[PDB]
Amino acid sequence: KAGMEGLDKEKINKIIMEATKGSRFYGNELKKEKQVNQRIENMMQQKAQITSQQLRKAQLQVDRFAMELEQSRNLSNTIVHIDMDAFYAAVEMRDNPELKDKPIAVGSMSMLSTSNYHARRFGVRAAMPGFIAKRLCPQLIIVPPNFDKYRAVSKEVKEILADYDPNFMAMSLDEAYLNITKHLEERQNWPEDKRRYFIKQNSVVFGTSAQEVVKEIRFRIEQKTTLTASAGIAPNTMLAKVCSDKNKPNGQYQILPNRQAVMDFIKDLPIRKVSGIGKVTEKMLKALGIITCTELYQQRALLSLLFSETSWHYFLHISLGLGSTHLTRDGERKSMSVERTFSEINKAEEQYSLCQELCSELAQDLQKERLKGRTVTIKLKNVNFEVKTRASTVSSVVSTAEEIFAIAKELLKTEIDADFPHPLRLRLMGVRISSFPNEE
DNA sequence: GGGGGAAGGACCA
DNA sequence: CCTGGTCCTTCCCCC
Ligand SMILES: Nc1ncnc2c1ncn2[C@H]1C[C@H](O)[C@@H](COP(=O)(O)OP(=O)(O)OP(=O)(O)O)O1
Ligand SMILES: [Mg+2]
Repeated sequence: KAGMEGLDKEKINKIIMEATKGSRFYGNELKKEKQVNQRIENMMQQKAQITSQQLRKAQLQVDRFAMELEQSRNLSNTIVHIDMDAFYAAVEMRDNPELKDKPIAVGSMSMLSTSNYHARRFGVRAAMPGFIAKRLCPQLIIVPPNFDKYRAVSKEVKEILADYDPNFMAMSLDEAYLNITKHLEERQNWPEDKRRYFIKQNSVVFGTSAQEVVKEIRFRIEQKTTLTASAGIAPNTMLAKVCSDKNKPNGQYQILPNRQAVMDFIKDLPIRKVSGIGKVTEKMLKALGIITCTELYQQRALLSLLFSETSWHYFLHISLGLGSTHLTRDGERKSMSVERTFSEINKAEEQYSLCQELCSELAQDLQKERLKGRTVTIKLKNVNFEVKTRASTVSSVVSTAEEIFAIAKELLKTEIDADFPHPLRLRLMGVRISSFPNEE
């Protein structure tokens, strides 16, 4: 929940319910929850078994760990995270003035991808189904999305970000972390004319602090596109995205560099607000009485010893308010994917056709990167939202519609047999290549 | 006990 | 009446 707080959780939750109480959807959730509740046992059972001297041991390992992490804590880097405001919604607003002063969302009667801050006041939020959305906000306008138009604006803004961290990394069409560390240096000595801007004595000049560059950045981005950004300044990434959001929309927040500011901040930060901690992790941790970063730190004894090697590691890094100061080389596609939702299809002949066209879709997108891949998964969601998923891998490499349909076909084939003499009643079918070629 | 491969999930925009 | 990606953790089965 990030955008508009101060909401009538009462009326809004009743309404969200009515349109769910008996919905096929609700069912799968309602019993996906049983799985969450019973996983908690596994953990609480594995706690009861934990002994005193065990924890005593578990400690020193961890404490040590905390130590050098703390000795290696880096604060010379100034990391910024730019996050756009109601991004798709904000573009659409811009492009079609008729929508200026109206609650909108970008999406579909089945699901909203985002919504303007206006609509947000009614309770409409991203990941919400439109049909529910319009029960909270009768006058909500649902624009269909047009990604080629959003890519348009992402590119546009990046032409700015270039000028500051020409090696920034961008998380999405709407987010990028930057590192002004370098820029701020040169920027100490710019004259004011290197920093004066015209505002569409009507003209302004930005000073020389990090707080002042992110001011300037957000300015230029607003002046170019009419869209606003919130931005979060800190000395690593984790802290940055959390800051970006502490003054949305149109605003910015700085944790200055030193152990305290970070601690000052970290102390009562509800664990949920960190990237990568979600509905579930929260419910688990919260089940151990962990709610705030601090509570997380001081539970570290138990967590290292109850969770996976990589998880408690992560947990701990947050405990101390540690992230990453180096922005990484572009990356590499690990997969490509295409899936689609539809009214029930329980006639096999159709299921196969749908697949063919999905594979056809995929292969084309694939061609556009001139990439070839040697594994393949179908996804297939029952009309109860229960979801199976089947993989396969060739030895050579696959690349086009037909050839990669030859695998999809047989992957499905078995799953029809498997449930035969029943048809697969379906809502969602999907298909994705994986694998890759590198140098050699 | 590794590691490559399939089945599932968590969490992210 | 609920919409492309990554990166894990469990089994598996090869060695
Ligand atoms: N669940 C989703 N499905 C499809 N598209 C999404 C989804 N969530 C987010 N997006 C797209 C639309 C969002 O505008 C965009 C950026 O995400 P995010 O920054 O979380 O929201 P936002 O920029 O629209 O609002 P905010 O002002 O809170 O940032 O990514
Ligand atoms: Mg989070």
